[PDB]
This record gives sequence, structure tokens and C-alpha cells, in this order.
Amino acid sequence: MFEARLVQGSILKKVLEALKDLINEACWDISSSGVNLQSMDSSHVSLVQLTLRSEGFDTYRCDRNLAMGVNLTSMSKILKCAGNEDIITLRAEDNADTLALVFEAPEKVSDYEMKLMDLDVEQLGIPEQEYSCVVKMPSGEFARICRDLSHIGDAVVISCAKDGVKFSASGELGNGNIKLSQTSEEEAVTIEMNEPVQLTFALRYLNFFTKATPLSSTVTLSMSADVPLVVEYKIADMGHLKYYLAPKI
Amino acid sequence: MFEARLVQGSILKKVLEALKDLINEACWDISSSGVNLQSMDSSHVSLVQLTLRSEGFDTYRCDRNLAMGVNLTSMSKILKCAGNEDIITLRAEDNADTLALVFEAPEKVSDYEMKLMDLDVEQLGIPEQEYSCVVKMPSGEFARICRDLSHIGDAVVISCAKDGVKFSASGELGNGNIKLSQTEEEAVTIEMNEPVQLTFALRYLNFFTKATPLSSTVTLSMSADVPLVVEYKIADMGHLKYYLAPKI
Amino acid sequence: MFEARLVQGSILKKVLEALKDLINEACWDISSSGVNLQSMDSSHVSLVQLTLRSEGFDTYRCDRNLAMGVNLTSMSKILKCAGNEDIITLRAEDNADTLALVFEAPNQEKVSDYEMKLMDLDVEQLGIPEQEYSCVVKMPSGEFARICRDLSHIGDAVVISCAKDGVKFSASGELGNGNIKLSQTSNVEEEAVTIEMNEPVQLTFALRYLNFFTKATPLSSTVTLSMSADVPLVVEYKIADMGHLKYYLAPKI
Amino acid sequence: RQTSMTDFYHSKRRLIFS
Amino acid sequence: RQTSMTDFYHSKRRLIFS
Amino acid sequence: RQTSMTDFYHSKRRLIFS
Repeated sequence: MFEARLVQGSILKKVLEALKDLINEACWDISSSGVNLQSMDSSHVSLVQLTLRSEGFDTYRCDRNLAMGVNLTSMSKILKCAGNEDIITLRAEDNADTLALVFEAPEKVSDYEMKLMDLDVEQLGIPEQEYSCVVKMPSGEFARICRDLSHIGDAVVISCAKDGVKFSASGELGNGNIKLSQTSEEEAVTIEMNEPVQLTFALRYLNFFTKATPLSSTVTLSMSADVPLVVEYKIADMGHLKYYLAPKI
Repeated sequence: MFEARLVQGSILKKVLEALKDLINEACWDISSSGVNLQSMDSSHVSLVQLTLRSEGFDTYRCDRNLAMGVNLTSMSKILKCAGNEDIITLRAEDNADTLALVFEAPEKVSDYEMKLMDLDVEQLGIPEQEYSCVVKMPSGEFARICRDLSHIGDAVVISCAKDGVKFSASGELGNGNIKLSQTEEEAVTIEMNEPVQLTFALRYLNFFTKATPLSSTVTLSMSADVPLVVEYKIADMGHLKYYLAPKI
Repeated sequence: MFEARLVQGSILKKVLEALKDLINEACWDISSSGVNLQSMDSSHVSLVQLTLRSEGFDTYRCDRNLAMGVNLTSMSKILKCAGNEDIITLRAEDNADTLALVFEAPNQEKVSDYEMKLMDLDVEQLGIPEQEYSCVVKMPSGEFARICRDLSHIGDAVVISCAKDGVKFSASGELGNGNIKLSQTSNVEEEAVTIEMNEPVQLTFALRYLNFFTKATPLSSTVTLSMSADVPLVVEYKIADMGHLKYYLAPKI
Repeated sequence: RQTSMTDFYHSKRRLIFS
Repeated sequence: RQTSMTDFYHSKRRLIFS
Repeated sequence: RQTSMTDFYHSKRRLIFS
């Protein structure tokens, strides 16, 4: 039997609002380590990988590993019913077709029973890598940039070097160029660059990733030449949420 | 001639925002006792009963009783022209086809003249009852519950017992259940003569909730097989009651 | 070569949110005096006249006069990419087909460079000589905005009647009629309704247009209306220290 | 089955002229 | 009847080539 | 040319019964 308790209800609320629009259905693998989820969007152009460490929960129990086929859109509606101060409890039975979420007002206790589903999932083997460039910057800055360049073009040419990073777009009105410089804690831009990289990515997908902004004050972009981009949001003392984006050409 | 002066114009603004969506046309009965309005929505599933006691007004005068056929939509568009601090004065003549609303900024004076209309209303005789269950609870809390269970399903099953009330919903995604235990404007109290369990359409309830700004609390009166009564006491004016016919 | 540096980027951000919807394409005349814009909307019922004086720019330079055909819709998108505390520089080359907008984020850690393509326009500008209107009402821009929006629910047109002690706005529709009266205020400053009248006036105007002018509300605390019989109304927002932004609206009948 | 308010209380139709 | 700005002031056309 | 994640990493399909 599985039963995890999260005193910070918001974390799970935000995690779901950050995913629901990019991925509709996904498998939630529960194990003693914690909650894990890997899923590609419909077009397979992007991948998400969530990791909520058991140590991040006040209470966590998992007798047997569970793989629950979940409809993120339905779970999103259910979590919308929680308050940002509610203590969220997750409880599931080994032979169960449902997931039970319990919201405790910080004398109001809500209890939902979400129906699960069957899912013909496809997961990928992503080995540990060390990227040519790793930018750490404020998630707010990242979200503003992506959104702004959207009014200019469809793709963004991210150029990373040791001095700073540059995002550019081009369209039928002209072009745009946003240059960030390394800063001399949450308002800093640092670059662990080994080799310069310049990649082209679809802004449409990046603006989905940025919905994970409320999860962290900072975001880190890992770019290696000819590989998918990794935009990671560290959920404070829980784990993280990563979004991979297939490069163009 | 009818002339009622209200310093707290916001109350009148709030009332219309709380009705225009549920009922589009309605008869306003003006008496020396005050302003009374009872109307049934198009589907006749719910009913509204508004009471603004003459004592709630800074000035009130009604020589002869009036029955003004009003288009609430139009009256609502007119009230949106009043600020929340304006002093609202209503004035009507006996042989008049119009209602006059005068807003006074607390150097700006606004005068509107709303055309009235003919209405073939149908009114219900609702006797004073002592309900099996009466729940007093924060209006914001009630509003949350309705909005939420709505995502889960169409109907809500309200179960009222001595030590708490329970709201439940069900849909294709699963089911939802919210339990409120009997705990000033943050308390929950229940006056239960007999337990009651009723099924109501969340669509209508989410219309009633548009009256939340009229009170910090709301009361729910239930009895088996009778329409639910959701009441918002307009502070020292009177109240606003919404009746909801039960499902089967 | 033209290059102007406005430390108060927000101004230029506001100017464009106040124009884009009323005028989609316009000519930006650049000179030693500053930046000027005059343009009629598609229907030719209203006219806008912008003047941003060179003295209002921290750095202003203009070797030769320019008439840049611009798509205000596109320039709005581009200016939306600027922060309200961003220093905005505008630089254009004489034989150029583009305008260069550079936004500098406060800490010097972020710099944005946009290159907006210019366009050919068959513009038609009017000759409006200095006049002395019968009525001039100075009043709160928030108040004017409110009045216009409200009366729009009541009717399409507004009858502005101006007299010595006050100005009245009126609207009529199927639901009835509305009537707002502002009384000249004594000792209040941005909260004042002061009037300058040579002789009473009463004009009718289309509210849909006036609700576009009010989009320039963030530019100034006050707004002044100048009227005279049988001539276009003038609603002006003084872009403090830069210049101003005027909207003319042809009367009805 | 959604019942109606008229199922429980006595109705009295009114003609309003104004 | 809605009048147009051109009914009151002199108009001169300009061809902008940018 | 927009590439897809399956062009860079090995995929293994899984059937979820729940």
C-alpha cells in the first residue's frame, strides 16, 4: 500500500499545473525512492521527467511499487480543489483502479477518489551527461525572455559562451536579440561552459516549460551540441522537474 | 411618489450583480416597509426573494405602493456607473414608466432615467417554515465548495448532521467529498432537528454564490423534499434568499 | 543618423499602447526638434498628433530629417519586450529600411536589440492651424476615462455641454438615458475640474472613438478637452516634460 | 429528475404595467 | 451624421519610402 | 527541421494497467 503526506500542498498543485497542459496522460511510478514520471508530449518533440524524493514528504510509505496510469488533466481539476495551505495526502492500493487524494484545511477535510486508466506508454533511456554549456538564471527572467521573443519569431537561437548567453529570434517584422551577462543569489546568471554551443529551439514548447516557474526561483539550461535541451526546475528539497526539448535540424 | 436615499450605494450595486445573471426581468414591489422582489428564473428551478427594509435607507418615502417592471440586465448596466462610494437615490412617480437613479460622488453628480416594462410575473406563496437543518457558515467557504465540486460533477449531495455537514459530487473522473465540522464570521454552526440529505444542481448554486460580497456568512436551510434556502443577510438592510428545487 | 536615448522607457511604452489600436500604420517624422506623428484612423473620423520634444531625451541627435513609415502594431509588439524601468534607445540610419530599438535592463546585465523593418506608406496629413476654442476643460484623466466607458453602456454618442460653472456629458439609449455633471472645483490639483470658456458649447461625439483616446490615460494625471462649434474636439494628454499627445474627433452633424 | 419550485408552492400570476 | 476630419482641415498627401 | 526525442534516446514501450 502507498501513502505519502505532503504538508506543503502547493508543491503538488504547482507541479500539476506545470505539466497538465504539455502532457495529458502519464504514468506515475511510485517506489520507496519516491514518485517518478517520464513522459513525452503528443508530438514527441519534448520530454518531461519528474522526481519527488520520498525524503521530501513528511510521511511516505510504499510496500509495493506502483505504476498508476494517470490523466493529468483530471488530476489537475482535483488538485485545483486544494488550498495553497492544505496538507495533501496520497493513498493507493496495490490492486486498485483509483488514486485517493485527501485535502486537510490548515475543520474542512476534502477527500477525492480519482479514477486511473490504462496507458500504452513509451519511455526513453537517458544516460547521465555533462553538457557543453550549463546556464543558471532566474526562472522569471527565462519566462519573460521566451515570451517576448515569441512576439518576434517561432524559434530561438540560443548561443552560449563563457561571457554570457544570447537568445535571438527572427520574423516578418525584424529580429530580436537578448544578451545576458554573467553576474558578479536568485538574481544571478552563471555559466559553466566547456565549449560554446548555439542551438535552435521551438519557442512554443519553451513557453510550456516556463509554466513551471512558480516551482523555483531559478532555472538551469543544459546545452550540448546536437542534443536536446534540458530546462530544470528544482523543487526545493523534494526533487526536480525537467523538460527536454528536441533541437531543430 | 417614491424616493429612497442610500448612502451605502455599494449594497445596491452588489444586489444587482447578485441577480442579473440568474433573473433577467423582475417586478420591484415598493412599499412603506421597503423594497421587495420575488422572482423565478426562466427554468423555474430556483427562486429569488430580496428584501431591503425601509429602515436600511437614510431616507425613504413611499406615498403609494409601486410595482415596477424592471429589466435587471439594464438596471445592472446603470448601477455599474456608480462608484462604490456614491450615495444612491432612487426616485419614481406613480404614473411613471421610468425609474430615476441619482449617484452622488462623495463634484460629480450622475442622473440616469431607466425605462421600465410590463411583466406577466408569477409569484409563489412561501410560508414560514422551521427546517430540519440550518447551517451557518462563511460565504467564501460555501462559494469555494460549489465552484470546486463543479469540476467533479453536476450535482451535489448535501448531508446535514449535528456535528457537521458534508457536500459530495461524482463524475467520470471519480468523486469528491468535502466535510465541514461544526467549529465569528469564521465559524460553522448547525441547527439540526433531523438529519437531511439532498441532491442539488451545482449550476444554480454557482449563481447564488454571486452574492458572497453581501455577507461574510450564509445560511443553508434544508428539509426533506423541499427547496433549499440559501440566505445572505444584507447587513442591516434585510436579506437575499435563493431557493433551489431538489433533484427528484 | 538618428539616435535618441530615453531613460524613461516606460513613456515610449505607454505612447504605443495608446496609439496602436486607433492607428495601425503611421509616419514618424524625426528632426532636431524631436519626434512628431500625425495620422488619421482608417475611417478618417479621428486624428492623432504626437510630439516628443528633443529636450525630453537624455541624448538626442539627428543629422538629417527622417520620415520612417512604421507599422505601429509591430512596434507595439517590440515595445512590449521592454521593461518599465528599461532605458530605451532608438537609432536609425539615413539610407535605412529599419529602426533599431535597444533596451537596457537597469543592472546592465540584460540588453535587448530589436531591428524593426520599416514600410512604405501613402500618408495624408492635415493642416490644423492654432486656434482659440470656446471651451477648455482640464480634468482628471481617470475621471474622463470613467465617464466615457460608462456612457458607452447607455448609448453610442455623448453630448458634451460646456458652461461657466461646469461641463455635462449625456448619453441616450433603449434602456433610458444617462447624464453626468462635473462642477468646476475650487482648491483641491489633479483632482480639479477647471474650465476656460469664451462661450458655451454643446457638441455630440461617437463614444467608440473617445474610448480609444482614453487608452492614453497612463500618460497623464489630467486631460484637457477643447471645443468650439462645428469643429473637431481635442483631447490632449501632456506627456510630462516630453511633449504631448493630442486626439481630434470630428463631431456629429 | 430536476423538480421545479412550482411543484412545492402555490403560484399566483401577476400582470405588471409600467 | 458622422463628419470626417477631412471636412474641416486642408489635406496634403505624402509618399513615405522606407 | 524539428527533430524528436526518439532520435536521440533509446525507447522502451510499457503497458500500464490501472
